[PDB]
Amino acid sequence: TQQPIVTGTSVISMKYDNGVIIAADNLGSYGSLLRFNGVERLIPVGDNTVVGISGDISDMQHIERLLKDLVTENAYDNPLADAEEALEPSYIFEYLATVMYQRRSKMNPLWNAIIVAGVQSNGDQFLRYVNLLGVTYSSPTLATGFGAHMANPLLRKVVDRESDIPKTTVQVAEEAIVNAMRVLYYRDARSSRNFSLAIIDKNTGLTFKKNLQVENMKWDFAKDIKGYGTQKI
Amino acid sequence: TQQPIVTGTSVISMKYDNGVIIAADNLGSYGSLLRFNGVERLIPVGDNTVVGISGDISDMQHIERLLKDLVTENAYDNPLADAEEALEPSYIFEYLATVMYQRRSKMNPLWNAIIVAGVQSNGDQFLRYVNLLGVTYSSPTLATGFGAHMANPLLRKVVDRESDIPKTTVQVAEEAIVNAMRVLYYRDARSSRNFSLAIIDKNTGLTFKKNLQVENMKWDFAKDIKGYGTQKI
Amino acid sequence: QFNPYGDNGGTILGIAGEDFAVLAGDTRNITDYSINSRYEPKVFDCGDNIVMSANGFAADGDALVKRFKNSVKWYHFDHNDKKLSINSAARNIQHLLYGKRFFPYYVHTIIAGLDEDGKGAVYSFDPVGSYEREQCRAGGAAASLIMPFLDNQVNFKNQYEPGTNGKVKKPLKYLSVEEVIKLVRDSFTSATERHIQVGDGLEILIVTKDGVRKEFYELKRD
Amino acid sequence: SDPSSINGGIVVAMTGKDCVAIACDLRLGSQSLGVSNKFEKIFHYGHVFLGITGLATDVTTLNEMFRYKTNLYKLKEERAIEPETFTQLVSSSLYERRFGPYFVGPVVAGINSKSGKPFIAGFDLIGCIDEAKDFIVSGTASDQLFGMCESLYEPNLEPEDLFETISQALLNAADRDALSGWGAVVYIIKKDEVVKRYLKMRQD
Amino acid sequence: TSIMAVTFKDGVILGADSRTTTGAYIANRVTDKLTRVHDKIWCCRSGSAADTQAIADIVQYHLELYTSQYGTPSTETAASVFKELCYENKDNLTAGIIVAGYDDKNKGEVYTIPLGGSVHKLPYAIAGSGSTFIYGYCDKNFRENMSKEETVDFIKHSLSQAIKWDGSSGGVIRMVVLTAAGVERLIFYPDEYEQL
Amino acid sequence: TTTLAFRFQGGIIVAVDSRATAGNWVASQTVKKVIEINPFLLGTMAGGAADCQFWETWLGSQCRLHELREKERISVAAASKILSNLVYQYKGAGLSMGTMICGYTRKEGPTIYYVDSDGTRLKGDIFCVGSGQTFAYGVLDSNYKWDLSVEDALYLGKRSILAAAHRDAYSGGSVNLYHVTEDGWIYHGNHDVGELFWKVKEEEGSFNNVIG
Amino acid sequence: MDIILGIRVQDSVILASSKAVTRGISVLKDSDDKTRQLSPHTLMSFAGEAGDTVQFAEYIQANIQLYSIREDYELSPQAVSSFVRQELAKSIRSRRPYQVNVLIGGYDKKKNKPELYQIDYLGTKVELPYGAHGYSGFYTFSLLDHHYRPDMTTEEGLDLLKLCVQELEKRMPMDFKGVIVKIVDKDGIRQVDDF
Amino acid sequence: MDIILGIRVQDSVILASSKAVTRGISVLKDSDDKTRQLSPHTLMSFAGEAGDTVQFAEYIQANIQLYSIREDYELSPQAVSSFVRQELAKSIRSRRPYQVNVLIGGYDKKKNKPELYQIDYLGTKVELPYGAHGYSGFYTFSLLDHHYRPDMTTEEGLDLLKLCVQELEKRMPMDFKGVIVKIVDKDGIRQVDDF
Amino acid sequence: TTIVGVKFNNGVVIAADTRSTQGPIVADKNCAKLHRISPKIWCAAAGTAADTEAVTQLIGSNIELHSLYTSREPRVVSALQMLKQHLFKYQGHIGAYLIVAGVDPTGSHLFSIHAHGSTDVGYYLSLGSGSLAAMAVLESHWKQDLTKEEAIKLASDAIQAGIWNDLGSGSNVDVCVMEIGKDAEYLRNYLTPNVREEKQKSYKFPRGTTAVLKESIVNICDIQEE
Ligand SMILES: *C[C@@](C)(O)[C@](*)(O)[C@H](Cc1ccccc1)NC(=O)[C@H](Cc1ccc(OC)cc1)NC(=O)[C@H](C)NC(=O)CN1CCOCC1
Ligand SMILES: *C[C@@](C)(O)[C@](*)(O)[C@H](Cc1ccccc1)NC(=O)[C@H](Cc1ccc(OC)cc1)NC(=O)[C@H](C)NC(=O)CN1CCOCC1
Ligand SMILES: *C[C@@](C)(O)[C@](*)(O)[C@H](Cc1ccccc1)NC(=O)[C@H](Cc1ccc(OC)cc1)NC(=O)[C@H](C)NC(=O)CN1CCOCC1
Ligand SMILES: [Mg+2]
Ligand SMILES: [Mg+2]
Ligand SMILES: [Mg+2]
Ligand SMILES: [Mg+2]
Repeated sequence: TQQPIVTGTSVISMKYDNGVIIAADNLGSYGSLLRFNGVERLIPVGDNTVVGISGDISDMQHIERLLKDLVTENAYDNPLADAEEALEPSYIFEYLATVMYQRRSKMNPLWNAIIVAGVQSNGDQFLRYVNLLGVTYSSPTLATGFGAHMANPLLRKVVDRESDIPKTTVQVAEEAIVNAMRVLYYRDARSSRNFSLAIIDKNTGLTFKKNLQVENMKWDFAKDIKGYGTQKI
Repeated sequence: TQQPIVTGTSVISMKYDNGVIIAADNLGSYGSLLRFNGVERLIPVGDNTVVGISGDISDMQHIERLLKDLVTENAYDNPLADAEEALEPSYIFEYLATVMYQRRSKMNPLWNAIIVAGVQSNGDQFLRYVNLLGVTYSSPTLATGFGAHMANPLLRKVVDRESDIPKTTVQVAEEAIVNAMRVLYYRDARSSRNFSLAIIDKNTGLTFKKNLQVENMKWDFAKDIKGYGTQKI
Repeated sequence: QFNPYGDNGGTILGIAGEDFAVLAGDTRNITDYSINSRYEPKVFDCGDNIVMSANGFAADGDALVKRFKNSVKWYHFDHNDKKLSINSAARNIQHLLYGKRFFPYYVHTIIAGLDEDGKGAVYSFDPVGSYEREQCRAGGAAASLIMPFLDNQVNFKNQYEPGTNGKVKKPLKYLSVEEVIKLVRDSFTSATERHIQVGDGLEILIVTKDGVRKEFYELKRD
Repeated sequence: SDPSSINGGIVVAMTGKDCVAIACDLRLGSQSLGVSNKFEKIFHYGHVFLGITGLATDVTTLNEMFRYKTNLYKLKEERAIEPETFTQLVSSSLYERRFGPYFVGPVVAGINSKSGKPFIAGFDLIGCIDEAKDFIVSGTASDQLFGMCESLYEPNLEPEDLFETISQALLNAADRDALSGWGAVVYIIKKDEVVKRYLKMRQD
Repeated sequence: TSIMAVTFKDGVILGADSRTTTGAYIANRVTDKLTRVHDKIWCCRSGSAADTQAIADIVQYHLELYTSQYGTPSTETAASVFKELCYENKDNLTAGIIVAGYDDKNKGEVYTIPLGGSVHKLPYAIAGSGSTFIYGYCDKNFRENMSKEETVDFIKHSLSQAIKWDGSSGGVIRMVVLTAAGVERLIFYPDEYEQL
Repeated sequence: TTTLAFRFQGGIIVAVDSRATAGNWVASQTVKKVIEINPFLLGTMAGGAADCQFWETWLGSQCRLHELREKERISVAAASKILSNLVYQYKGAGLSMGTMICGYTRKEGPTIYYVDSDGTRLKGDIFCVGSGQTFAYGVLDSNYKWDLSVEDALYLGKRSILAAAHRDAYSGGSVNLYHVTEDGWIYHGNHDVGELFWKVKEEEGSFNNVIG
Repeated sequence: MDIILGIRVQDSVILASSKAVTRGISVLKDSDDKTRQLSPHTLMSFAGEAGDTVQFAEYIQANIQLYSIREDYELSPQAVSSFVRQELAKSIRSRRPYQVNVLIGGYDKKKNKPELYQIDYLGTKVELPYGAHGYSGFYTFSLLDHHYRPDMTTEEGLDLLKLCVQELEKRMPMDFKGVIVKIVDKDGIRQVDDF
Repeated sequence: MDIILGIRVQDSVILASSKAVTRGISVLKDSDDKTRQLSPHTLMSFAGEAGDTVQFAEYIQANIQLYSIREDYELSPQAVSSFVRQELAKSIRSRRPYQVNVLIGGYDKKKNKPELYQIDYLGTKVELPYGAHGYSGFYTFSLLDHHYRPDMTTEEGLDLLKLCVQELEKRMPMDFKGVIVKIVDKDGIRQVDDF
Repeated sequence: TTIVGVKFNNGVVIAADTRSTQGPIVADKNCAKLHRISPKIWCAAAGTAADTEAVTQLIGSNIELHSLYTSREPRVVSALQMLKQHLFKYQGHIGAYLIVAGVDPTGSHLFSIHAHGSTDVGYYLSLGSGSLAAMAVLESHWKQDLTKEEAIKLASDAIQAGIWNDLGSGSNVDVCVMEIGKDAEYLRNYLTPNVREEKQKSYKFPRGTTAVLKESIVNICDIQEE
């Protein structure tokens, strides 16, 4: 048992017709202090998987090293490590889910919520969540922290059920993700403007975008709001 | 019942042959934050008394106003208010001690430690302490807070008993007070360099010195101290 | 302080007929007031014509199912591919649950299949491994809403023969698979109306001598 | 310790076609000990019926209080209080004890004598009104009653059908609750007759 | 919250961020924390939103009644009325208030009233959770008798940094300028102040 | 739960109820609270459902191993002591068990041992165990004599559980009845309280507290 | 004050109340009458917290005796029991409640019926053929469910009570030192002296 | 397990041990012998926590009976009591202590003297002319301080015990259901069957 | 609960869901959370249900008396001032969270108020357990210079986000529109997206199924003549 110290907020994600998108801001908070401003919380594994991590950053860095070592170990005595016996999103997820649940069962959790996004060998989209309790679930949209409360409602207006996924393009999905990140910057006190975004497509592969910013923000109506009630000037 | 918020540290004082000296630094701390740097904690009452106050500053400001109103009220219908029926140190003290004990008895203390220094009509030195519990005592030297632990041992080397008071000059006493204030700046984490000092003499009256600084500090030996043990460079 | 348990909601329901059994569960998964998923299956084909659900804290539920599936696999290896009977599964699941008696799996478990005479069987467990065979069981969040309805409509409790004053009970009948699926669908619609953690979808697994079949129905998404 | 489950008990009410029904169990206990088999939880003030579950001392006290208030109402107004008005009076009276509440789950049932409209309402312990068209439930087996009512109920039932439906809702809910049962009473209420029936139920 | 009031040659300026928090949720991102208690006496609010409103409404009432009977109250008088409420109800309130005003006689004045209900007259003051991060910056960059444009810049840069580092501060920067000329309300959006 | 076992002229009577609880929720009305360890040995269950089922089923295995090794049926004394020594190892861990081990051997005669999860082990002629024990004791002790007929003793055991089923909120469902003799145990049926209460009321002229 | 019982038969109410008064490790008294006559045909037994019990009983007694003098008339047992209930219900929301449980046994001369009311410290009232407060009810209610018939005589009622007292003497951990038995019928209240 | 007494007279040790076994609200048994023969001239009575008492007593019994067989010789009461003390002193610093208090009554055949040892669950041992564990000692120690003489006969010792049991039956709140009395002397251990 | 307020060109609109809960159980599927304070001042309620009903009824009563006393139509700022002072006095123990809106001679107004007595002004607001789901929609789709039709759409969309994504909220959408120069229109069950599907079976029992011990006629009437 511990308490999280340096933390990352929401990770948001969704499926679209040919792949998956995942995003997370670049902040490491220290309570209310916005301590570290260049933290990457999307971690690619091969060219078919991105693991998005929220919660304790020291435990995130531990998981980062577990994944890096998993790639090293899968290459051992494996001439098909860059082909049919490459690591899949489902293999990476089950490994992390196993670890998370073992750690909660010894009362020493990894204080994180994790989304594993990717594309399988057969072209299937993979999107699954696991957290510090070892609870796992899958859905067309997934989000951690504040993202669950604010991003999911927006992302579900685009993909409300399994049948909506082939109808959704990468342009529509990315726009919904980028909009959701702005809403989180408006409303989450432990969020930042700067973020990273990754698309794993079955045709174009892994695209990883760094140093995105929330843009086109409405603040202008603020000048008309005065006092809390009766104050006119 | 409350807890003190903005606080003042030690007040130190002693008797000498013809009068009394009292001093206190000019800081209002806010926990570990050294928030306010020009706070006067020596408050003169007439030309024969100085009340030195440590502890909660909001309660100090309340006491300041009680004393100011006491002077106003003593002048009412009193043609001898600037002479035989002027307020004495003993009158001011008993008033404060009465209030402090009443307030502790209602479980709503004034969160302070107070030293009333002065000279009576007959030339007698007055020096007495009272705190949030209504505990009162007198001694040739008196100090609050850290001052009790570090100032008193130094001041008692000069005036160790009643018989040492006529042997002690204002020059010797002021030097001891000024030295004690330096020691407190060295060693008390909630102290400041800037302080005020007041002398109430039976011949020369009230002298009130503002904007004193701790000076002639030994820091030079610091350059020779390296590591915590075995580290040579 | 770290709390190793959570509550993922949902509800499950097992009913046994003469030559079949059903195990139904909603497909909603929740924590607090959020929906995690509208379709996360909770009822599983475990092999040897046995279906299983472990409803409550989903991590414990998934661990338990995973271990029982593995138990079935090793039963085959160690006893010459012999079929694990439903009574034998039940006893095995008791030992899995009671193994964690002092750090329990936070779930209510139901298994369904056919007994060794081909008759429908529902077995039902508490979190630490006490069990009973029944015609009838609901587990999970809306169990308190659903069980009394099942007592009334499956075992005909408090129903008497009209005009017998009140001295001849309604006699017990097995129900057809069509009649059971009606009670299941109504049970879940009723629970969805009144329980916030129940909704989204209903997945029913039906077990006969010919194997395991699935049916799915939409439930209200609010 | 928890005052809403020391004594046990349940009340349910349902609307049908030009009729209402209200039913309760008869148990009064001290936790595991059943004490009385005759503790009715349904009262009437003229043609307005009130069921009360929860702490039995407050059930009794509130009955006496509403008898008092409706007696005075009738003397001053020169007519019997109607269910919509009595519902507001229950709410007012519960909310005036907001920070030292009566530990009760009241249920109002009756037919407006002018408009003929069937009426039921439920409340929380501090007076929030739940005015429902179908049914109202209250007590230690409220979860169980909600489940029975939500599946068994259909609109516009005739008095003698509604009787079967409400009785089966009560009986089967009570049997899954340790602190409810030990007998039951069902009032069937039409505009100008009220039949009261004691049910045979399991005595454990 | 991040709030400050700064005296300068022609008067005093008050500044504030616009974020209201409910835990980690931002209940209001365009809050107005600068509130008028008299024509040229304003205050910055930090701590409990309910407590500081209740206090500010009472002070506004006291000063309107002062005005009817005795004419225009001084800034010191306004601060005294805030203090009385904060000090006497210290057990039940969480209010950190900065009071700022302009007289023709006294020019611009700033009084800060922290948690315990003490009063402190200062050339400038900072308060709220975000103020911790700018004590160093503000001490190094404040001078007396700055121009209006200098003071606007000092506050803009100061609250910029408070907002950058404090998660409980954000949104727009609002300012109120108090001089003989009158009352000027300013606003500064993130796209201006972030890139400083 | 209410369970009872008593010794009389014609052997041992064992009677239990069939209710399971989860607080005030009635988990079941049809639970088996007697284990038939062997044809001459019975175990009764009260307390934690899982604790009772698991450890008394385990007890049966240990009794079976005794007769394989020693070519002889285990004594009631020895069987009860396996269970009591077991629960004593777990003492303080939070096991909840109240059990009666009832049986016949040649060397002992008809014998009843009370065993509970705090490690108490007692030989005796009469025991009632569980949340409803006092209700059962009231009826049982009032009408008990050494020399009841087998028919009257069966009825008293049945009547005593019914008494508890009625008054105790945490007992009910049905009455499972056993008779243990020289020749082993004999089942005397499951008796649903739904019908048994009203039958007994009418025939006996008792339960005048009830609206009937 | 541990055991108080009441049983109502054809034409009388019988109250049985234990004699022990115990503080900590010592039985201070073995002849305590846990009862007050409220009116000539109404008797109240009581049990609960030390001090509270007698103070409450005597307070009620004073009030009923006052009513009697003012109206030259005896309140019905139903009326006395409602008054007592209201006092306990008022008490439960006070700064310090009376922690007192009572049985009220009365003969109503107007209806020519015996009546027994069981009231707990919360103001929970019930009329019963038989009643008990505290742990005694865990043994006695089931006993009487079996052996009680509504048309019993006073002497049959006393034997039925002997059966109750025997069971409590067998199974209860505390030595309650026997009971004082009193009968309320049409001729008033009398104490059975040998039990 | 509440009351255990011991008194040592001229030529014997008498142990008296209550018969009740009580869990919560019910007396489960009224004929319980709270004693084990450790050797032919040594008897141990015991009281304390449910389960712990019998387990401890039987464990000690097993060990003394083992010593007897190995050496074909009976340990002196002093030796048995020291062994028991060490076991309790070892126990008190364990993960879960035995919560058991004991009296050991023995006749030492080598010295031709009776001996009575009182040992509590901490391993606190004392040899005494008379002893008691639990609340009984609050009444009995003062009784025996008055009435005990060192040169009493066995029958005088039994009357002195009747006086103790009478006082406990008068003043203690719990019904302990009488006592089983056993005498340890030069001819071994025997039970007085009528008390 | 999900409640929202949206300002538009000539007025303000408020909306609410219709679910009330008791623990995880739905107590009422069609409550009215839109409370009338005065004819043109309405508020949406979240929090402790009885407290919201009592607080709006009390302030509505006192607003009516104030309106009669002054011969003026009531202002939203008066409703707000009375609500804030009442709620502040009870230190959060009266758990009412309200979106207060209306039109009066001064114009159109939109406020929120919390249980502890803090108030806010806005062009768009949301409260209750579904306020985050609703605020996500409002932050994505709100613009200045909204028409009446656009504002009703936005408000009901924001409630729907609450209905679908928040377990605390469900059933139906209620709206009230307060436009300058016009009567306030209260749109009870404006949307009804959660009608229960047809049941598979009727559970109507055969008459006589339930065993009865006794019957009797209950006397409800007064004491009779002759
Ligand atoms: C740094 C910040 C943003 O917190 C600053 O101090 C704000 C000042 C402000 C906000 C709005 C209008 C005017 C001035 N304060 C807040 O945003 C406060 C933070 C706060 C909450 C509670 C306490 O309690 C001692 C102190 C500070 N936010 C609120 O007051 C919000 C509206 N209300 C709540 O969070 C509900 N509280 C929670 C704690 O218990 C009391 C009720
Ligand atoms: C009177 C009664 C009903 O309690 C009687 O003793 C039952 C005997 C019995 C015997 C065999 C099978 C089923 C029932 N016992 C129960 O119904 C128990 C009561 C009980 C609950 C909890 C504890 O906790 C120490 C002791 C006794 N009921 C259960 O065991 C229920 C079905 N299950 C649980 O309460 C689950 N919890 C999980 C956590 O660990 C404790 C058991
Ligand atoms: C989404 C939701 C359900 O929370 C929304 O806020 C509802 C608003 C509402 C407004 C007017 C009429 C009806 C409903 N609120 C409720 O349904 C509340 C939720 C609630 C429960 C408990 C607490 O406890 C602090 C706060 C809010 N439900 C109730 O108030 C119900 C009817 N009553 C109770 O749960 C019993 N109360 C709870 C509060 O303490 C007194 C007893
Ligand atoms: Mg639902
Ligand atoms: Mg029941
Ligand atoms: Mg029962
Ligand atoms: Mg910020």
